[PDB]
Amino acid sequence: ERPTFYRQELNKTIWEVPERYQNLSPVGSGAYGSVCAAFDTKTGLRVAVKKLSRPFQSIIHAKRTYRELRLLKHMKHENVIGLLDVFTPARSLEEFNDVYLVTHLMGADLNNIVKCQKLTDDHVQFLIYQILRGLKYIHSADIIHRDLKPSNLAVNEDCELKILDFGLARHTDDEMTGYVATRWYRAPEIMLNWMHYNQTVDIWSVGCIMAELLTGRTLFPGTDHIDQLKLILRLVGTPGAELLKKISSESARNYIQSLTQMPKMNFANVFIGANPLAVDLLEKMLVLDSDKRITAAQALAHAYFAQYHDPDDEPVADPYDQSFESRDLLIDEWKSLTYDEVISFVPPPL
Ligand SMILES: NC1=Nc2nc3cc4c(cc3n2[C@H](c2ccc(OCc3cn5ccccc5n3)cc2)N1)OCCCO4
Repeated sequence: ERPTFYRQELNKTIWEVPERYQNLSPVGSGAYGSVCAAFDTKTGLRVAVKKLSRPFQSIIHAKRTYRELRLLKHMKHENVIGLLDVFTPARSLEEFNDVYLVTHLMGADLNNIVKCQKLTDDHVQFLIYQILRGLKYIHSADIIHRDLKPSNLAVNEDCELKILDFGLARHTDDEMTGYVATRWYRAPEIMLNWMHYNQTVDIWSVGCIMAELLTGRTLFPGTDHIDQLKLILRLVGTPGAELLKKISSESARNYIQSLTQMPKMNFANVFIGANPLAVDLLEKMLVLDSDKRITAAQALAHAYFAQYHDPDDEPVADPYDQSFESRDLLIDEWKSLTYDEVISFVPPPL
């Protein structure tokens, strides 16, 4: 049965939400959509309510809306943000124009932790363990996050962590230009479009985050793409012929080869005083050749996580059908697919 909806002005736009959601207060707004904090009186949870902005204004927009809803509906894991609710005030497909997504209200992120606490090695172990636990789940569904960084990691007062805001394909070229955290955690093969990338790109980001938790400093704070590449190759060494072969862009290959060769540095002398097991794990995630990087499942079994690792409590995901990504549809067809997914949604148990 349809709940009763009520209306409110809020940001600059009209919000129409079921009565269960009370005390809406705006917290953020962008080109993707406006967000309000609220109290869900039916569950007792503080929630984030996101109203999508122009969900169906083009084919690209309509597909992205469908992609986001499919992803959030699938994610059911302690270390990944899931979907609490999705609703529309429309009573039929013909009047369907607005989409609202409801998720747990997340407070602090990994940024609000790195520059305040010195973080003990035990805290680093637990935080990275949870990222990898969530990543094992995400990767088992052939989902790549693509945009892992500290601002996409929520951490509550108990150092419990959740992965947020997947890389649904946006970050304009201008947002990735210059001295910006939007680029500091990206694998070089994605940064420079070397090749068709795999889910190992996320492991590179985890290595950058780990390092920053250990030192309190950005690992590769490049002032631009090329400066950042130089910082990376100084640490891990310039590529050998075997990795060069795998770079498809003849122009990217030629450029790499213009650089003076450099050996891999001693990580024990970079991460001074760190746990030798942390150094070993960093050496295995920050490998230039993504074919040779450690996977999430392999990293969970590394001795660095011995006090948390439990092979019977690191679950994998149900199969996730992404055939729609190869599909070409019209706006109204993406819209009807999205509507179907709204009306079939079943809430999680509390
Ligand atoms: N206009 C437009 N629409 C899209 N919809 C998408 C949907 C996808 C997807 C990509 C999608 N794009 C692309 C798009 C997405 C991300 C981008 O950043 C990384 C990037 C690409 N560079 C190309 C040259 C130089 C630098 C450089 N840096 C650049 C373009 N462009 O890949 C998987 C995520 C979900 O599926």
